[PDB]
Amino acid sequence: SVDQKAISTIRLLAVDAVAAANSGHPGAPLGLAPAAHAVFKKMRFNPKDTKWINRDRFVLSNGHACALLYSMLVLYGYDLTVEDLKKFRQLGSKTPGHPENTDVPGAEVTTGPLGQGICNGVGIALAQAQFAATYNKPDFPISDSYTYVFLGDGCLMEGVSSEASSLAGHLQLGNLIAFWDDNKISIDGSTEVAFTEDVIARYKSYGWHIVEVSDADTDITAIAAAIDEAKKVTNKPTLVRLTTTIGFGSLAQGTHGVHGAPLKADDIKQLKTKWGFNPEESFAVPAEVTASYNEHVAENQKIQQQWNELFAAYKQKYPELGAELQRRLDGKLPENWDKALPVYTPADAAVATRKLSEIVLSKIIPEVPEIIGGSADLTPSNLTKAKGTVDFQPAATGLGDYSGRYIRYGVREHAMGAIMNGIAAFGANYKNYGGTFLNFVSYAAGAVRLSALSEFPITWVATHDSIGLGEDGPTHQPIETLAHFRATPNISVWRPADGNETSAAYKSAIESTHTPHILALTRQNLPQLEGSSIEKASKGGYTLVQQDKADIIIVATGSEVSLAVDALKVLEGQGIKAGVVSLPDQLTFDKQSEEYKLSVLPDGVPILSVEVMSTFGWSKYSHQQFGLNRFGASGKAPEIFKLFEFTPEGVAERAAKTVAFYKGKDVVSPLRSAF
Amino acid sequence: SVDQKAISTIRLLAVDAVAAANSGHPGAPLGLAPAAHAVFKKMRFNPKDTKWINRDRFVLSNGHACALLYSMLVLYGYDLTVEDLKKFRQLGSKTPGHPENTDVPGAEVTTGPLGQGICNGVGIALAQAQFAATYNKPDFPISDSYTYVFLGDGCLMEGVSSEASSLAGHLQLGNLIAFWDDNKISIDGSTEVAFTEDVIARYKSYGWHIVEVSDADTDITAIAAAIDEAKKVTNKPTLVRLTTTIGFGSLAQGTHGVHGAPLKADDIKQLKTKWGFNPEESFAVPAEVTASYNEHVAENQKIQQQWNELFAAYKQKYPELGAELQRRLDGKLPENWDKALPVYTPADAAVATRKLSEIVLSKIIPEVPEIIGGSADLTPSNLTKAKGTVDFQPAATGLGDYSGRYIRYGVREHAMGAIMNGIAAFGANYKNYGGTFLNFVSYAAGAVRLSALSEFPITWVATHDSIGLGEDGPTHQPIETLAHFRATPNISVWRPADGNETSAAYKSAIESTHTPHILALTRQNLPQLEGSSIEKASKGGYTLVQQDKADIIIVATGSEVSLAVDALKVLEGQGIKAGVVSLPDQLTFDKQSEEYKLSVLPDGVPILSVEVMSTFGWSKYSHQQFGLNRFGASGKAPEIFKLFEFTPEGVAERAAKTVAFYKGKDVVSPLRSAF
Ligand SMILES: CC1=C(CCOP(=O)(O)OP(=O)(O)O)SCN1Cc1cnc(C)nc1N
Ligand SMILES: CC1=C(CCOP(=O)(O)OP(=O)(O)O)SCN1Cc1cnc(C)nc1N
Ligand SMILES: [Ca+2]
Ligand SMILES: [Ca+2]
Repeated sequence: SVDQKAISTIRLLAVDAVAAANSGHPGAPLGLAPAAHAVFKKMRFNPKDTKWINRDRFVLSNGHACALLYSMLVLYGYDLTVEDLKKFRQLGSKTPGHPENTDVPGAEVTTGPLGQGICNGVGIALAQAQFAATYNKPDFPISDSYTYVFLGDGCLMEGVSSEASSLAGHLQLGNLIAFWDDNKISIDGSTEVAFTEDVIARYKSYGWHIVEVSDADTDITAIAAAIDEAKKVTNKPTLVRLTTTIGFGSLAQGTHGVHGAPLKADDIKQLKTKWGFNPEESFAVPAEVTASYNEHVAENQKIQQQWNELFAAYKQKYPELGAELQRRLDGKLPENWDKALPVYTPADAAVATRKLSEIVLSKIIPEVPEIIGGSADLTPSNLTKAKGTVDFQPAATGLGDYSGRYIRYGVREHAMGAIMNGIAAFGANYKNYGGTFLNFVSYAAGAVRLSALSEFPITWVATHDSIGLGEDGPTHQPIETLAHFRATPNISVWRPADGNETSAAYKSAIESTHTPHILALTRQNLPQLEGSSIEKASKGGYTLVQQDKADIIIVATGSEVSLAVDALKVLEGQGIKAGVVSLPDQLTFDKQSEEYKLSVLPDGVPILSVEVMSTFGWSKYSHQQFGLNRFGASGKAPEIFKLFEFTPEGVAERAAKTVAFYKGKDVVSPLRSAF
Repeated sequence: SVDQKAISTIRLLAVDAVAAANSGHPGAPLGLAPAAHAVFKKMRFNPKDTKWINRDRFVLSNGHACALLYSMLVLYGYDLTVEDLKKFRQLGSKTPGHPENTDVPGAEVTTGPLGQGICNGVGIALAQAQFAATYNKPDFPISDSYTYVFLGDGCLMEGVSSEASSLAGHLQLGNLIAFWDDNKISIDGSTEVAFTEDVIARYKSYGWHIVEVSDADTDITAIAAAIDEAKKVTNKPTLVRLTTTIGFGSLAQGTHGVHGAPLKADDIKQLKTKWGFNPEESFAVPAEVTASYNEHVAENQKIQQQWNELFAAYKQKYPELGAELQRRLDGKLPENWDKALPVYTPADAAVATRKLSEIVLSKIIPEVPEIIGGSADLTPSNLTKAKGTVDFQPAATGLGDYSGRYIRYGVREHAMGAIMNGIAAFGANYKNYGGTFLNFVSYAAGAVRLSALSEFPITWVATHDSIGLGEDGPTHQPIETLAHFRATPNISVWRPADGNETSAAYKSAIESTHTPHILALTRQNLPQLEGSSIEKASKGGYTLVQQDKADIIIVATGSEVSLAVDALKVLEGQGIKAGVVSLPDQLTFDKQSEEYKLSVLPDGVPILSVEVMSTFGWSKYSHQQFGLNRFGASGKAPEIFKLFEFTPEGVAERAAKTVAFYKGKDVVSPLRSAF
């Protein structure tokens, strides 16, 4: 039949792509082609408009199987061709070895690191529910789309997927439909060696609905029926168990050897002949398959055409909501939204930057509807909920509503990170955030790195940033954390010193379209600085205290800027004139012009950095570094700072030693380099 | 009764400790005191010999509840006193705000980061099973101890605990007994807001046995009976559901407010009076409680005395095994074990360092019985299993035996990391390792940092270290990873360049007693270097190519050392004389004498670093840095190196620019500093 021919075409495109690269993963594509065919036939999408906001979304969580995804996208006429498939896994191609949303049209998210995609799917579904609750009206189903996720055994073993699946069940996300490739094989062989749990019983315990498809190698009727069944269960996410043979059709089907290496040439020949293809031909696309797939595309395009008319009618009936929705789909924030950002003067009281963050959120959440966010069980510590907002919960619980704006993630940092990526991936200008203690952002490193690679404007509200947290001690006190994330490409790591800098950090985080943000915030109170402003802090680094005859410049961040200012006073009593630079975000600073950067970190003067964390990275900006390269301590915070000599006198001593060390030496800016 | 008085004493010590610090967590200690009393009465331990190898182990996974643990240790006469409790959470005390195994006698592991302790308990239990299978004989139950773990809702939400619990169920670890503090409260309030899964059904799906104690606020008879029941189930780990009231007895019991802040003074008074204590007194220890606890200690000490006689008789009957066991309990490796390390010459073939690692393991596993390890579903890629070894599995599966040495962790990096910490914590000189791709060590950052803080000699076999892996692309290619772990205190991060350096890295990793190791290993082949040896590489950094008239020194690691040597040849054609330094472990190098380090990185010569990852950290050792500070690419590895100019010519160009940049400048070693 044409459906059978389509499945064979998908299988053989994937195998031929792996063969041409002599690299990649044929097994799961062979096993999942029937399901992919069935799911894409149920999905609404436009290959010519990948951003249609009411499309169904597909996520390949088992991203190594991407030859399957690329084959689907090619067959459906996305901006990806057979010539691109021939360049699978080749430098510079549109068909990289794992899917990248920045590079591959129709890849919603970046997968490959196992467990992430299913969590991203939870976030897409969460966003869809919130979006629909915000905009839909009687006779106006602006948003009614589904989220389809493929995942394998590896994703089910990764703890991040358990976190997200527990939360998705709690949140009753009935438009999420996930499909487990139950093939009983991973890299180490049979799942009997390491993965013998009753997966189905576990998913029932989370509150998911289950459909089992015992013969998913062939039974596309049952796969389609499973989707129909899942759509009837509106208050539970559904897991469809697809019992498949890895590498179905290969001589090596059902073995670990078919997971991750190209098939033998003779194996590919026998696949082709028994499915009615020419064993001498590669990359075959039967025109009847193209015709069948084009019929579905044409129907989907008529659905989108009707949606556009629905949206036009919505703007007539609901002019305010319609204009808001249009602005969001255009990727634009509200005009002058940033006038809501709080501004401080040096006469204002000292405030912890976690509390300054609460105040910012309180002012901007009512002004910017596309802001939603939550905390990983640290709401009263991170200060991430604006008073007067409701939680995102299914109304059936009585605890919130899907129109709510505040997410109770529970103690689930990694899934929070990956869910945030999915919310961003949904689109509609969502600017979403997640709170935890800075030291436990590290639990979510897998997802954070993907925020950076995927270019998603997510925000971590990362409080309790240092030894300044005090008594909880070294298991809670960051040392390496900022260095880790600053060393990752494309992460803005803001460590604001005061009220104006905290507003600048949020301005950056909310305006972002391609760069994730981490806001490192204090437990403890900090003074409002003389010389700070949103304008200057928006440059990422700026001269706080200018000293034209400086013997030294002290560059600092966060809580250490006030320390530097106090050290300047001690140094004056010692006959040493210092300037102070505040460097609230190294990435933003780096992106400024060379002339601007040199105005902050000039030639001809020694520069000392001060930050109560690792010294890694700081030589970009300084000649000498005063940091903390050992673990912390459990005690009252001021006593810890004294122990480690992060005091005005301790900074002054090191500044005086720095001046002495460069006496008689020629000093050029740390910004200079040989290449 | 005396038991009731003991429970009250525990509760009030914990509350008084929090009160004195005006900081910490009274709620879970109040709720868990009955269970703690009951469990410690069942446990075999010697407060005067915390390292008795056949002790039962206790782990407080909900480490914020540590005032409870400290109270137990004080009451039982560990090397921790009431005067230490009065210094809870104070700088320098033996009672830090979360338990630290390095500082607290009777703390087996370091907890506080949620989810870790239960996984550590899985590792202690895994080690006990392996140890017993190795040494026990008829009439000689050398090892028969249990592992008791307390955990809360937060631990159950963290994905790492799901990973470890799935694996523990698979491994049929019947000597593991965990207790869930089912109090329905976390920081954000009721668990109804975020954690509504059926925990018990989930644990049944993993293959755990369940006992439910409905009234764990009072029913110590039922808690004791639950332990007895768990001990009868020898082929399943057991979860005991302790239904408790958080803060039991407080005016604020059953609320989130009692989780994490000191009680009000009037609340403490009413607690005391209704439990028969003096409300004017703090830190009371009724002598009848001390007497009762001392009786149990005395009985346990007689059990250990008998165990010592059993061990003496074992050495008579099984002289070889007995001597091996004695050596392990003394903390000593086999005499001359390192003679098994492979040695290479420059005439030997090129080999990938992952394959060199396989060869090392093949030689040393038969020589050092305390080496065990595994991989997170990457055994045929990491090359972590020695041929001829058997997997650690319950014999009932037919897939291995508890005497086995190779662990199939599944796709569970984070739990693997925390399980490794538990295996190390068991003691008996275990030197254990875990394989994954370097980029996915980051999934386990929570546990890795705790390896460093806990001073455990665990080893990550972290292959596929760079863009050298090729086609899998940027989701798999480390950039920030080495900088992250090098910036963490107390992590040795070895990146060996060749066969001799790989043997040095293993010598360090296996000899370690207080420092975790990460071995960053290649997919791709590397040549054997002229000038390498185990002896020189053991210094962490060494001069590979000495050039007395050097215009520049190139410092490199791993795959980039051979690149530097090839660049030296290009530079000679340009009239530039270079030396080469290999820096296989920065931490080991840093620990060498100042004179040794200056002999490697002298004054008076520009130094360029080359490593195909982040430049962070490298200014410790170099004036200029050639690294990769952007994400990678999917393609054949040699083409990626060419794209980024990590070629002999590209390195030479940057070296020549470095020489030019320092013309007419005075250059001192990067090792010099002002303070
Ligand atoms: C183990 C591993 C794989 C097996 C999956 O096993 P599976 O899901 O059951 O896939 P399959 O049925 O065999 O096609 S892929 C890649 N990899 C390394 C890998 C490890 N860890 C992380 C976080 N991401 C990865 N990418
Ligand atoms: C959320 C959080 C806590 C609530 C636990 O909730 P729980 O386990 O149910 O504890 P409880 O019954 O209330 O005493 S403690 C500390 N903390 C921050 C915290 C967050 N993430 C990690 C990895 N470790 C932590 N330490
Ligand atoms: Ca599988
Ligand atoms: Ca709880």
